[PDB]
Amino acid sequence: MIHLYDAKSFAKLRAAQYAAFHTDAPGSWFDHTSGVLESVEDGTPVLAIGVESGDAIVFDKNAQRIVAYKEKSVKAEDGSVSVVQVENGFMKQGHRGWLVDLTGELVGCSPVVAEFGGHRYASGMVIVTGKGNSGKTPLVHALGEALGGKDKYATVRFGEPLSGYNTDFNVFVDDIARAMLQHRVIVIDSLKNVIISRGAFDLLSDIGAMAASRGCVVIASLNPTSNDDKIVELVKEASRSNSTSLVISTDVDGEWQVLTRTGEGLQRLTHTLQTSYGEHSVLTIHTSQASGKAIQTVIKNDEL
Amino acid sequence: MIHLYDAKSFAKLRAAQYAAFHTDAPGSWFDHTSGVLESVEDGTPVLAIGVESGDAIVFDKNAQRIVAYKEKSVKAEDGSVSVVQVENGFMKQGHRGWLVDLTGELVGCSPVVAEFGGHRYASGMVIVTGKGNSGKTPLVHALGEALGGKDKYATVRFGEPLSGYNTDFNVFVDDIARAMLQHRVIVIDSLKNVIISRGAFDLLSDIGAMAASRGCVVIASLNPTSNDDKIVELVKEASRSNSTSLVISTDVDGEWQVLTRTGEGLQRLTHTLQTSYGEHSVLTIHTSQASGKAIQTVIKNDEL
Amino acid sequence: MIHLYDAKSFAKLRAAQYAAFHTDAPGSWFDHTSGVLESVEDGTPVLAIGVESGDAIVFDKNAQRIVAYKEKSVKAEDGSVSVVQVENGFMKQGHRGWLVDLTGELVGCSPVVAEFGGHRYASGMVIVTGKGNSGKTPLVHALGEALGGKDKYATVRFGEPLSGYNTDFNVFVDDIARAMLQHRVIVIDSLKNVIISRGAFDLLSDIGAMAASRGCVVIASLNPTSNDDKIVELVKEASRSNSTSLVISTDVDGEWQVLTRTGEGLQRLTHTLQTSYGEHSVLTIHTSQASGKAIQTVIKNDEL
Amino acid sequence: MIHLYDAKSFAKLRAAQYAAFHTDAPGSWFDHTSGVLESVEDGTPVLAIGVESGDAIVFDKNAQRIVAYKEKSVKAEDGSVSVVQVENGFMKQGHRGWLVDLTGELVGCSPVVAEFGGHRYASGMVIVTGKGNSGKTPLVHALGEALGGKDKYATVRFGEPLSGYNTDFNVFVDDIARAMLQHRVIVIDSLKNVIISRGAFDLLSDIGAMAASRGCVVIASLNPTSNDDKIVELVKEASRSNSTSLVISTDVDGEWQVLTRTGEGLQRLTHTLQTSYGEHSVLTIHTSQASGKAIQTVIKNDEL
Amino acid sequence: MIHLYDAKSFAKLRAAQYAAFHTDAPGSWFDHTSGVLESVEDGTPVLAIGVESGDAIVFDKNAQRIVAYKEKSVKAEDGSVSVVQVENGFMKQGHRGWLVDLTGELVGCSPVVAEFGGHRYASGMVIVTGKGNSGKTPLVHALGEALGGKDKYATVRFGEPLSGYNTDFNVFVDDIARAMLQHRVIVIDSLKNVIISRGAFDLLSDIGAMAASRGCVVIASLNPTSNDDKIVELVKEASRSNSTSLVISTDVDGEWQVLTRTGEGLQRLTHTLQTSYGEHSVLTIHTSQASGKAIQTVIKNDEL
Amino acid sequence: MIHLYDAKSFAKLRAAQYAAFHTDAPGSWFDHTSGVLESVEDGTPVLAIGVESGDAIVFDKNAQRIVAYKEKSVKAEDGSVSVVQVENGFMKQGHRGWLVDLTGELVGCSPVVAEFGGHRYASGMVIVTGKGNSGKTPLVHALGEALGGKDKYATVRFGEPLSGYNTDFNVFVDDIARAMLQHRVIVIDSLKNVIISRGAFDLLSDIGAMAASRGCVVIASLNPTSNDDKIVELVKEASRSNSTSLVISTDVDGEWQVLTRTGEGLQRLTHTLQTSYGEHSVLTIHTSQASGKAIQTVIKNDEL
Ligand SMILES: Nc1ncnc2c1ncn2[C@@H]1O[C@H](COP(=O)(O)CP(=O)(O)OP(=O)(O)O)[C@@H](O)[C@H]1O
Ligand SMILES: Nc1ncnc2c1ncn2[C@@H]1O[C@H](COP(=O)(O)CP(=O)(O)OP(=O)(O)O)[C@@H](O)[C@H]1O
Ligand SMILES: Nc1ncnc2c1ncn2[C@@H]1O[C@H](COP(=O)(O)CP(=O)(O)OP(=O)(O)O)[C@@H](O)[C@H]1O
Ligand SMILES: Nc1ncnc2c1ncn2[C@@H]1O[C@H](COP(=O)(O)CP(=O)(O)OP(=O)(O)O)[C@@H](O)[C@H]1O
Ligand SMILES: Nc1ncnc2c1ncn2[C@@H]1O[C@H](COP(=O)(O)CP(=O)(O)OP(=O)(O)O)[C@@H](O)[C@H]1O
Ligand SMILES: Nc1ncnc2c1ncn2[C@@H]1O[C@H](COP(=O)(O)CP(=O)(O)OP(=O)(O)O)[C@@H](O)[C@H]1O
Ligand SMILES: [Mn+2]
Ligand SMILES: [Mn+2]
Ligand SMILES: [Mn+2]
Ligand SMILES: [Mn+2]
Ligand SMILES: [Mn+2]
Ligand SMILES: [Mn+2]
Repeated sequence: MIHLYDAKSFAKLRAAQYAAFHTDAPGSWFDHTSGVLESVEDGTPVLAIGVESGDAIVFDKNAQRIVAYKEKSVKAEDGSVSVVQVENGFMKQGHRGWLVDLTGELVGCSPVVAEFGGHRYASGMVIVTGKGNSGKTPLVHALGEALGGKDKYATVRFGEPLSGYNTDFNVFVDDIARAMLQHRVIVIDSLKNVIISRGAFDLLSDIGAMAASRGCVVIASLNPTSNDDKIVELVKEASRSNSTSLVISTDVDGEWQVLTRTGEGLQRLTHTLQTSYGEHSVLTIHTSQASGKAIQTVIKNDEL
Repeated sequence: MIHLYDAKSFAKLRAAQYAAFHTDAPGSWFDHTSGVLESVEDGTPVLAIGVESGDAIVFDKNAQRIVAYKEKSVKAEDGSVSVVQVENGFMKQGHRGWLVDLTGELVGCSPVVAEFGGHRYASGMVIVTGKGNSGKTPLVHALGEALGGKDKYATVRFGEPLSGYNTDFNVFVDDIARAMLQHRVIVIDSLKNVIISRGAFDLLSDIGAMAASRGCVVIASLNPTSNDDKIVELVKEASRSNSTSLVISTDVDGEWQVLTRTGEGLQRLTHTLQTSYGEHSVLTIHTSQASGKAIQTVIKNDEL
Repeated sequence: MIHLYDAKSFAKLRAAQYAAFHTDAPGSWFDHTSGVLESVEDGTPVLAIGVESGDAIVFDKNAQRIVAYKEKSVKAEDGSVSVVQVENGFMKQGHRGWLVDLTGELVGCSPVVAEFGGHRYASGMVIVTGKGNSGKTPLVHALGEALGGKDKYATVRFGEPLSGYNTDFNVFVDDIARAMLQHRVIVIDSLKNVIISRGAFDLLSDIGAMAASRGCVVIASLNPTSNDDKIVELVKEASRSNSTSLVISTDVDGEWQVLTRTGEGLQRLTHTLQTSYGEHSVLTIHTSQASGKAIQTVIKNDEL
Repeated sequence: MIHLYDAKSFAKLRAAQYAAFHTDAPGSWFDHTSGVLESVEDGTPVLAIGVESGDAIVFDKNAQRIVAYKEKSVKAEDGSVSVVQVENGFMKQGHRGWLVDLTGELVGCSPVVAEFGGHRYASGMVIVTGKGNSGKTPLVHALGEALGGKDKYATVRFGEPLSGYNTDFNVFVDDIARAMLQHRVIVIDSLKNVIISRGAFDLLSDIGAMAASRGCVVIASLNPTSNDDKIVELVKEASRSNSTSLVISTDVDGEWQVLTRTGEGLQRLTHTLQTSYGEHSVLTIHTSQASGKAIQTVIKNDEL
Repeated sequence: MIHLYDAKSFAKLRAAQYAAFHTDAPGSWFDHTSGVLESVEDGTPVLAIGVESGDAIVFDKNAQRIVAYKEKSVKAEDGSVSVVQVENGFMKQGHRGWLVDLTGELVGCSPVVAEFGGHRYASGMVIVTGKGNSGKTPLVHALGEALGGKDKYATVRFGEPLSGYNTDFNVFVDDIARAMLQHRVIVIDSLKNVIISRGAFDLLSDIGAMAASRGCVVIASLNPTSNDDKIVELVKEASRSNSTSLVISTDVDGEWQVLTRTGEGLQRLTHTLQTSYGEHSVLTIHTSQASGKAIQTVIKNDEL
Repeated sequence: MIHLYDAKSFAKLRAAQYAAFHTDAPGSWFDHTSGVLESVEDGTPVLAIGVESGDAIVFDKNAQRIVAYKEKSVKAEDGSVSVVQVENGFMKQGHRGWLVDLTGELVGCSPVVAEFGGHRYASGMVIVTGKGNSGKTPLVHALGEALGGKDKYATVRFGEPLSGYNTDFNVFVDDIARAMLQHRVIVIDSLKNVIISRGAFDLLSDIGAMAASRGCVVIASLNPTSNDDKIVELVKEASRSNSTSLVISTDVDGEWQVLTRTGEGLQRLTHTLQTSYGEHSVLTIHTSQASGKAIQTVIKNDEL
């Protein structure tokens, strides 16, 4: 909805967003939204996501698709009205994204999803990319495990010429919706095939906001390597504008840079990561600040 | 509609447009149009804005969507006829924009929306953009608070990978329409995702006139940073031709340049702004002229 | 229709075309076509113009839209047949342009529309463009007042982020049609937003011929400023091929060059204009020649 | 249809094509096809041409459109079958071009349309183009008059911002079809607006074959001047591949080069033309050989 | 269908493909397939070729179009099922190409179509192209006569601005289909207008296999001369990948190079041709080896 | 489906993937999946593959198309639901790929398909490409025979102007589906014509995963040779991202480099092959390693 502010309320909003990242208990936001989702009326539409054609499919709190749901409106605070209607498995009325309010007046946050090795990590979308020899697949799994902490992480596999990999986009959005509805830490191996159809465009522009709203983190690998400025710029734009955080390789093998948006209008943070391989390519991230706009685009050049 | 002029009536118009900006009491035009809107028959269509597909949705004076409205024509002064009809939630007949006359013979103005720190600010669309380290989000909010003055400003959020952010274009135009119907100072955080569908194109070409006609100001952030001459030029065109005013960052951190179109055929004005950060990234614009066409394009180069 | 010629009849045509610009009394053609339009049967379709979609709308002699008109054919001189039919507000059968014969055998002219400061001006489409500090909006209004002479000029406003400006293309063509049906001197402020849909393309290729046939002049502002060779070349093509005349700014502030097509196969004329500003940006054109094809393209370079 | 040959019959075919240009009486072919067209059953479809949409319209021998014609087939020599069917004014079955046989076994000719100033001119399509100061419009009319000889020439006007000019493509194809059905010498002023829709593409690829089959000549002006390699190459291709002859200006004002395809597999001929202006821009071509492929493309460079 | 191989059966295949070109009696494959076609049930579909839209038309063994044919399946050797159905003149079910097995287990051949002047020529598609003064039209006809030998060659004419030339793509595919069903040596004059619609694309990718399967040769002229890397590369690809053989002009007038693919996985052969002109441009090819991949692309450079 | 992991279960997966290539008995996975397919209920859909349009066709365990199959769902482990439905020959509900579970929790593998000359080869999609004189057709057939070992390899022929070659994309996918359903070693000759329609794009992004899941190897020839960065880059992307393995030619004639993806997140291996020709172009691969990301793109440069 729209929000109204004066100096006082805006100052309070910024203090709260700052806290959502810096001081809140890691993963508390996810716990809170999990509570909101489970308290919802059974059969109630909670999430809509775009399939390949640009049409949207809808899920309930248990990640089951809702095929038919007769028109039902809800008047918001600002006086606006939200309407949801599902027919023959497709959203007839409504919008893409969360169909129920998880945030409230608290918008524009990057809820801390976890703390690891002395650093806090934001929820939302994290894109892992870069050129060079440092492997991305091993990195997303190590990050997924590290941020999962006590919890297991969920893995969504898509578009790789390996066994058991789904290559159908519509099955992919189904997997993603189920993952965000049920887990705090999600790994997506290969955004490459989405990088273009309407659904693909919708996903890139929607996923970060969906995850951040839920308080879950989606770690997605994206390879730039494709000297075709048409696609390469799309990679830089996705990394620049649709990612809540960015994890990119450097000149030194095994070393990565983490760039994190800490909230609406807040400063981006950066820290480095050292890693090493053990048996069968299992990667481990070793354990034992503010970056400017210019520095940010400097890292973006790396992918050219 | 169309207007006829001879030397005398043209001179009066220019004198009137000149006063609408330079001498009228700040915000007086918004108050005047609020009165025109509230005098409209209940349920009467007053605003039509395009959704993603290119179709248009219609609202009444209370920002409520009209789903059905049987054909109804009106003959204007120049003998032209306006016809409005709404079926199944979409305009079957009519045009995008204000569906009632808010201006009359007084057209081509940039009504003063507010006065702050010794400067008059124009209603209409203001694009906040540029390259460098100066933050746009903190700036749009400080501007919103400064121009709101005694009134709260309205914030429309869209397309950011942060908690509670809407990413559905159709919800966005709904928020925008409601905001212009009810508030004088509006902040849109991130036009980035509009910059392309029919609705997006309609928005860019319509918002400035809609706001200027209402007497409200829409302060929208736009980031150029995207070395892709296809989009970067679309940003320069939007900053050049779709904005009533432009606020762009300079070589000096915290410093901004304001460029204002003061009316139809009138000169553009320019002034600088110094700013500083307080706690939690809350920005403050410090308190205590004519610019040629060439100087204008010089500022436009900054975005490359 | 098609016309047949031998050397004698061809020479006669050229002599008449030459006269239609050089010696006919200024504005006489407009008066003549006004008489033809008024002698038409009531309810008779006289003008069809394309809307955004590419479909066309129809008007009668009083600039009122015709919504229903059953099939009706008319056999011309060359034996050809013209058929007009209107159904549900749109032309079902017919063509875009004048639906009645305003010219007869006298085609290929640039009928003198007015005389001012010692120079004859041609009816048709006049594009006011160029780069630099000289302002186009003040110029088009000054030209409109000067060529109006004893008569008021009509102003069509479109696509500018100023108050009361329509931004809907279909309302725009309705405004243009009404203008050409009722006035000799017409100003269009901002052809920018048309420069692309089927209707926009239709307007650019049709308006020049429609105005010239009527004997009215349409003075339209068009800004090249947009370093995107895709659009900048479209601007040069409109100025070169869809304009009866061109008014472009020069190296000296306040000075403009007028380039006029005097008739089919005839030479282009050129003269200069000096201007100055008075109060409230009201511009005045001071009072007190054959140019070749190469000199013409040279001027076209100015827009790059 | 398809034709079968052995050395003897091929040699005879080439001798006959050579004669169709070099020794046949100028204009005899047109006279012969005129005879074939007039002997056709009344109401019989003789010509189909594509309108803007790509659909085709059909005419009878008197240039009147056939709106309904029930399926009717004809078995050719090679055993193939030709079918023509018209419904609601559009060809349901058939092909674009002549619907009746005018040539016979004699195909691949450039029938001499006229002789003037000691040179024979081919029927088919002649494109007049080039850069520089030599005027094209005056040239097509002078050529039209010269080749008309004792007969008047027909003029098709399209796409110019001058009075009485049709700018509707469908009216244009109607004018052209009528012209080819009724006259040996045809002038088309401005192919510019066709240079893109389906009908436009169909016209460029069909007109030369239609005219050559009829034995009439279509003199079309085409301006290259448009530094946009997308369109400029289209101009060179139209001049290179869709023109039976080419008339292009040179370095010397008033002088032109004529390049003529003399038949299938035969050599291209070239000759120069000197011209001068009299009153009101009426051009006169003064009165009192084989060119190679390489030389041909050298002339094509002129348009860049 | 699909074929299975082990070292032995693969060796036999290669020996068989090798003989199909090197030792079989010239034209014996065409005779063999004529026999297969004539043994087909009357009215049975034998060939489907794509028209402009992408749809396909079907012919029987006598080159007559089939308009209606109720579904009829056939199980092949590999267990695959072929189904054919024709409704309202268009294939409702089936595939493009030969609808009956003409080859069997003997696939991947370039059957010798004829022997002339001491050289064996392959059936399939032969593209005659190149730059320079050597004429293609005279060459395709001389080749047609030379390879026809005791038989007349068939000539399919398309897209030239000459008398009696068809310019309708659908008539063209009809002529081609008939020609391949009835003659061994076919000449297509001007593939230029195909070089793009679905039908055009289908033709380029299908004709070579269709001819090679039949045992007939299609000799098609193609002109590169069109400095537009978009089309020029389409010509090099067609010459490289869609042609069974290539005949290209050299630096010396009258001299040509012949490049022949001799079979699947077999080496390409090359030989030169000297030619001279007789009367009326009738060309004569004078009478009285292996080439690597790199040499091949070297010849391909000639077209730039 | 989606899978959850902790450090322990992740390590187990990597160990299994590693083994699936390095130590499992060659071809054992294919045998295992053959057993899964045969234990399926008769009439059960097991594979869906996209046709040209983008629609998909379905096959049962015996490679026979299923035309009608009423809705039928299956709930998986992650709680997800799979639904298959076939109507009028096309999938109404389902996804492309394997419609039954061949892998289970064991995903992300490159199952060893065979061992030859001391090297293990991975199942999945293998692209044979490169520039230079080394021939691809002889190589793919030699690789097919070598990896077939005791078994015959299957050959799918497509898009070559040689006898008996199918050129219809829909027949091609039918051939591929049948091949993967029935054989461990498959050769596709000429992926060239797919390199673009929806089905072609579907095949490129799906075949690798389909083959790997089955444990069969698809060896496909692909020629880069086509200096058109639009296609040449598509060739590099297919080799880089849609290939399980890559076989590319080098600077030395007859020598090839094999680059193998050994499993998800595992290292790529590389070895060289020497070859020689025998009679009739029958190629023989002579008998008697970790490569980095950078070394990989280096090899990719070879195709420019
Ligand atoms: N033990 C080890 N030592 C060094 N590198 C290793 C390794 N085990 C795995 N790797 C690296 O892991 C990397 C990633 O594997 P891949 O499946 O190629 C995903 P990626 O390369 O990160 O992204 P991509 O598939 O989009 O190119 C490879 O570069 C591989 O070399
Ligand atoms: N205390 C502080 N001192 C200096 N800069 C601060 C600051 N607090 C916030 N900022 C700046 O606020 C800026 C804007 O926040 P962001 O959310 O990135 C919007 P933006 O960068 O202006 O536009 P964008 O999101 O389209 O790129 C950041 O660049 C950050 O550096
Ligand atoms: N008193 C004055 N002295 C000098 N210039 C004046 C002036 N009053 C107005 N102008 C000029 O009037 C010009 C035109 O006004 P604008 O609204 O910018 C239309 P334009 O610039 O002609 O075309 P545009 O809006 O497409 O760029 C401005 O450039 C302004 O400098
Ligand atoms: N008396 C004369 N002396 C020299 N040139 C003359 C002339 N009379 C007419 N012309 C030339 O006639 C030419 C053609 O007139 P136009 O209407 O511009 C057709 P064009 O220029 O040939 O093609 P175009 O309209 O596509 O550019 C102009 O260049 C004009 O200068
Ligand atoms: N007696 C002769 N001596 C030399 N050349 C001759 C000739 N008779 C004909 N020619 C050549 O025959 C050639 C071919 O005729 P055209 O109809 O132009 C087909 P092309 O030029 O080979 O291909 P194209 O039409 O696609 O450009 C011409 O270039 C002409 O020079
Ligand atoms: N005995 C032999 N000695 C050397 N090379 C041979 C040979 N027999 C066949 N070849 C080579 O086999 C190669 C491949 O045959 P082609 O049909 O051209 C398929 P390709 O070249 O691999 O891919 P392509 O058709 O996409 O270009 C040819 O380049 C030919 O030189
Ligand atoms: Mn990876
Ligand atoms: Mn921002
Ligand atoms: Mn202006
Ligand atoms: Mn002209
Ligand atoms: Mn030719
Ligand atoms: Mn090959």
